[PDB]
Amino acid sequence: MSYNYVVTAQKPTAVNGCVTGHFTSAEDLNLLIAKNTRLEIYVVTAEGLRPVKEVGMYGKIAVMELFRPKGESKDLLFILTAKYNACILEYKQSGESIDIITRAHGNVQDRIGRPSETGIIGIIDPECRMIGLRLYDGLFKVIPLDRDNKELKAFNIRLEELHVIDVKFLYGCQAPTICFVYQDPQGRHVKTYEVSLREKEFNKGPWKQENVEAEASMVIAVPEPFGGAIIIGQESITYHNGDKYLAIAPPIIKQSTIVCHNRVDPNGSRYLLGDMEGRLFMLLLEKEEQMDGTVTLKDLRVELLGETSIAECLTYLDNGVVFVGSRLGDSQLVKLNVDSNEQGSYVVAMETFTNLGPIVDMCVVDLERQGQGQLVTCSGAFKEGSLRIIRNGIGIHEHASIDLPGIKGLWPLRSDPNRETYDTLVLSFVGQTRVLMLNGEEVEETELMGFVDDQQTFFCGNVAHQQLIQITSASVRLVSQEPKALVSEWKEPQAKNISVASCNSSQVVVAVGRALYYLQIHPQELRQISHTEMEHEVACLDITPLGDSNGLSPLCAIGLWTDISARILKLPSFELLHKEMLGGEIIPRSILMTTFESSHYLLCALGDGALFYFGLNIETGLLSDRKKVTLGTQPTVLRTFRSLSTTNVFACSDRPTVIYSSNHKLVFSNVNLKEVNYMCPLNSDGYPDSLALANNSTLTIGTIDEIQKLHIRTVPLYESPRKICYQEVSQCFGVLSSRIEVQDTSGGTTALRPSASTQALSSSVSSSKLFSSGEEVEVHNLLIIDQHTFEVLHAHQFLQNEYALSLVSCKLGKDPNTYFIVGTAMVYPEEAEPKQGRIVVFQYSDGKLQTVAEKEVKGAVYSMVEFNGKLLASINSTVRLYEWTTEKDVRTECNHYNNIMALYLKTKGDFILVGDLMRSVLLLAYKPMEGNFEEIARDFNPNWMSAVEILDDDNFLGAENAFNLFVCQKDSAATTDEERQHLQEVGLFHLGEFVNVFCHGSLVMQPTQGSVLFGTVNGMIGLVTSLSESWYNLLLDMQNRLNKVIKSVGKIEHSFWRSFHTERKTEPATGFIDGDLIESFLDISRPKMQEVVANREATADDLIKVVEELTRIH
Amino acid sequence: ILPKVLHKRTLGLS
Repeated sequence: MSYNYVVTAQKPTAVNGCVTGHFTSAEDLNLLIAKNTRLEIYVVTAEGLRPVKEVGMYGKIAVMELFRPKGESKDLLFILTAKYNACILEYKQSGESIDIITRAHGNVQDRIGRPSETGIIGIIDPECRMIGLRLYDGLFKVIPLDRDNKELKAFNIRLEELHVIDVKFLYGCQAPTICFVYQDPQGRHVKTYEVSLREKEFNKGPWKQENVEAEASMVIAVPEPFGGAIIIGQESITYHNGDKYLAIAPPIIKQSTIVCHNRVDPNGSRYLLGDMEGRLFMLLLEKEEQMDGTVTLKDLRVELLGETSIAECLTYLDNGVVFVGSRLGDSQLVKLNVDSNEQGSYVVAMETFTNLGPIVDMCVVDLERQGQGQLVTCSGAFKEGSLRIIRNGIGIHEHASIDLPGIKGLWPLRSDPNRETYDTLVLSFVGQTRVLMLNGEEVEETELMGFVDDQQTFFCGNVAHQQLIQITSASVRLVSQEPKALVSEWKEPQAKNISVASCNSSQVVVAVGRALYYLQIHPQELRQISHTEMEHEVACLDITPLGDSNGLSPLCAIGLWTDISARILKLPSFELLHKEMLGGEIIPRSILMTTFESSHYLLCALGDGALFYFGLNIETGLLSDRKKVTLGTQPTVLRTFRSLSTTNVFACSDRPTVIYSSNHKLVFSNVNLKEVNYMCPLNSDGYPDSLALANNSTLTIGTIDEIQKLHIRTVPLYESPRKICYQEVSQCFGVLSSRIEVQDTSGGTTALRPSASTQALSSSVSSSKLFSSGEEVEVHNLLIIDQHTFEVLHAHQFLQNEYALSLVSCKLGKDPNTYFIVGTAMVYPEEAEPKQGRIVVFQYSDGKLQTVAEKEVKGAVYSMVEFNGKLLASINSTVRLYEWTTEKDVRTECNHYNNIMALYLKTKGDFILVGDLMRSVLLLAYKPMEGNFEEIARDFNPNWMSAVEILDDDNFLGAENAFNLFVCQKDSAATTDEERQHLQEVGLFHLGEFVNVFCHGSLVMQPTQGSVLFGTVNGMIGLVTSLSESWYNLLLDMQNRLNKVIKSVGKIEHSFWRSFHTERKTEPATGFIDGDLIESFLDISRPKMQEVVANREATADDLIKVVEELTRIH
Repeated sequence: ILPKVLHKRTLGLS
């Protein structure tokens, strides 16, 4: 009886891999970024990286390698998915539109063999003869490369070496030759094997086995000039080739592990090296030309260049620009310099990329007291940690607000032929026109000489020769500024009132029904250039210099009335060019042409609230992209403004939208406002670069926010955040963080760098006497952070070796205060289970943090939750309730305990509890008879849980080590005493992410039921709703139809992909739906769209609407 | 020890 729905709310921002090469064209350099399920494709250029194509996969990318097989134009791409889907891809730009074609594919799973530790490794011989995979212990799978094998039939070869750490193929080999570091009893060794794909053996290897360092872990294969292997370990780097051994041990490397590498120079004379600490190194190999005897390695050298952001990923791009792919922090572009600038760093950051890092914990808060949802996350680790604030929509902050109901139009107005600090604004009302003024922050209201004030205006712009245009409905008029006179006045030959305007700066194109007159503002007067009559009444018009001129508009756009059509015309003549009918019979409200970058655009808003869009040539005209993209229910009125570099289209309606530029596409964000109807840009002497806006009855003036559909603040903590609780009554946050300190001369801990907890505006330490129980330490602190500034107001440091594990903000018993309570644990040298910790009760009262109470406790406090007046806390396998006395004491009755280790814990506003103990989800309710918790229900079946939530009283969402989701439900059947004790898994779904936190909230609000947000390790935010019978069924339908149509990159079945997959089973998806997949219904060519939806009613335009109601869900 | 292991898992099994 379970019907669920999951849409992505924010795509994964962490980077899992990145590879460089020539895959777009041989004449090009690309950077390829791997997400989880996304491949991002860039062209390296002068100004930086230009994005060409972003594609989705039905799999987590786990191997990503470019190669050129003999007689091949450009690089081909190899991708191995985590569920064992392989495939080779080609980039084909044939059409002015792009394609990732699958040259080959096939699934390389094996019924046998355990997943190797250190994971899937994918490698390719320099001769592109073959692909070597290392998927499982004992088994090395081979795929031959030759022009067929379009299914990638493979074979395995037994590998005697049980425990393989890393592998590459060697360069300069007269047969493929593998080179690996394996572990066995006596440490780790490097060994070679030839691959005889002819007979499928391993044969011997080119050179015998040697021992390596106990922590050897990276193998580098260096190309032909030198050819050999480099082995990076801890405290040692070594070159190996035949009987040539070179070894260095520079202490500079002895701290942090080396974690990634890239080669800079094809010769392979310089490699980049990435630490876990962000240190970047250059590895240099020095060459030796031997009076006629090739080149050899004389030595190796390392050199610290500076620091990045912990890197998964390091790609030397060109010209000393490295891309640093990061996962625990923001990714970034970086320039390596020859001279070490200030600080003595050779690394200078050019560019930074937002990663929500691991989202470790989060909470939703209506932060700026608007009935909306904002999200704040603990993100990153180490000297990369931060908070992130995530808000929905574009916003605007307000300067002045003046009331003036039933306005029907506005245009800006500078009062000088020089200075673009416009100082006047003029409102059109029903049949009036009142004029204003600006002394800066003020708005006084008298008119100018020659401005009709009993006529509704349809224009209030600027022209030529110290002159101010006013195309009122009465008559297109002219008023100069210095001459302050009516220098001209046009009227309609028949005394017919005017209808639709159109006015740039140096041109005019009115209309009086189906009629059209083209006038001119050349030296100080009006000039009737033209006149045509249209087939039907004119709804709307538009004219603006689209490039090759600066006032003289070459073409025009026009909305009609009966045939509901838009058209292009040549303006000195009005000669009908190309015209396009749209469906239906509601009128075009607005039409607009705009100059962006490399697609000249024109769009049309209708009046029911629909919009249609078409690019075109300012030179000629070609009917472009068609996808009806609704917005408000009110007729949208388009407009142009000025902003940052690129300037945009602002949709005016009940659903204020802004249309930006995506890939080279166009952005759709909500503007977080009540409703706008008319909106004009600005730059005044009271409100410079800004905007003007009129609602029902208000006028407003402010500055547009960022750009994206989600807007993201960052708060560098320079250390690790672990937990977060909002405190409304204190208007602040509580955050547990930790930092790494290290040995000093004193033996005591020092500090690697300043961080939140060391740089706080006020601080304090733990002075509890509760206990008498070269190296790295953790210091855990509790931070108090201001909800408005986000300054670290105060930071309490816990005791030596106290790790805080849980945090809560609540009231207790009858005490009216709200406290922050923190569950800790005492973490000694080598004692696995810890047997001590504390529950500390803190007070953040007027100004400072107060230590109220303490209670010692015998074990780690893994989780805690305020139940129904008491503090329910899980201490190391035991679950106890606590009482908050009136003396402010926390007490329990040691005889009322529990045999549960709740790594994860939630509560229903009743007497219920979702726990996890021995890999199992648990239901428990409070029995006051026994003062206990009673085990109402369980979910047998293993589940290495990572997170847990209550959906309602009988349904329970859960997430697990294998990237699957599942819902548990209690049985509604007899045997209430057996069948009742087994709750059951009514829904399954392979998410592809690792969930750290669920929480009840939304980022939408000022169709479906409920909403729970979750945060990933990859920084992905998601959302889950409940549905009905009809939808889950309609949608389930939709999906199956949708797979049939939709192309799928490496030929992968969405059905395989989404099916719940562990080690103990693989069942198909139940009770779930990915809105992700549903939403791509709107991203379809109507042809395909009429295939799906071949039958409740049964229409595309019935359905195109259904999906949009869900897009509004986040 | 369970905590550090846990905090690891949360960051990416590191």
